[PDB]
Amino acid sequence: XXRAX
Amino acid sequence: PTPVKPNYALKFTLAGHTKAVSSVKFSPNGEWLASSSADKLIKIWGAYDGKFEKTISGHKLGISDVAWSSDSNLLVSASDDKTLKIWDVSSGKCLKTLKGHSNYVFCCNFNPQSNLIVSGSFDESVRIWDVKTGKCLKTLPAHSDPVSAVHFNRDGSLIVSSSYDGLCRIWDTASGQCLKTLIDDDNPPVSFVKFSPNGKYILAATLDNTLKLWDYSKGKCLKTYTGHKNEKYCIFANFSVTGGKWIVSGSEDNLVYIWNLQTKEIVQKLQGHTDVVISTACHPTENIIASAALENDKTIKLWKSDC
Repeated sequence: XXRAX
Repeated sequence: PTPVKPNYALKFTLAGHTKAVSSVKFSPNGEWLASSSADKLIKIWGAYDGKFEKTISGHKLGISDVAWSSDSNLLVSASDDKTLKIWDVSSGKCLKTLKGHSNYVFCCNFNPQSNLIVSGSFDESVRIWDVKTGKCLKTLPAHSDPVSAVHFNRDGSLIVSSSYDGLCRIWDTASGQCLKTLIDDDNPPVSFVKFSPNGKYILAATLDNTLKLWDYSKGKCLKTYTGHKNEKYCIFANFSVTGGKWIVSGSEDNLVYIWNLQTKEIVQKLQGHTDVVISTACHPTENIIASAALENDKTIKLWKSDC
């Protein structure tokens, strides 16, 4: 991954 | 003492990962660098020479965050597979699988005692786990949007969390009750939060291209940090106190930013990354910065300074 997009 | 500005230079690049890296954390003992990625993998590198150590696999989806225990023995990861895993760094083995979150797990951290674990998720809740049993002790309806960050204070009596709902909250670890809510009338999404090394303040990144230092005790904004770009990604920010005191953070212009903690003015901008710097971390003892970037970069860089 949610953090990488 | 009290340096005016540091001089961080690129020493090593750590390329192993096959997909965008999500976060990097130095081990408390200062020996190692762990990194999580969208490739479902965790990797250990030498904190000083960037030498690759080992790969830790097990998650069924991308991992957004990773964190160390105090004795540098354990690691905790937050994955899109709705779970967290506790790892034995020595054997790279999964000790516990923390199940209970209903959506992506975004962030995670140990308390200083390292007997508990805090985690944030897209399910908008904060969860507290028992490290020994892997049980979920408490579930907090923390926010009305995805939780972007979770962090314990110096004695682990408090938890700080942040969310896209523009809010930031301090929680009592023992009861799970909310003690403080930090409100801003413009309330941009809060993309990251953490306590200061001394525990008096919290550093909050918000998606209006701004970093802010707050005295959460008296709800006062002490410092503002701008010049960098951040409107989309939840980017890690740190306090650097090994040498001179500065604030360190990634950026969407592919740069690592460093502000003077007091004057709030940019002292240095590290160049080299070919994509968004999603994660930065400062070495516990030495003047060393670690930075990672996304899909078009997929690498980690080690920078060293004299100040």
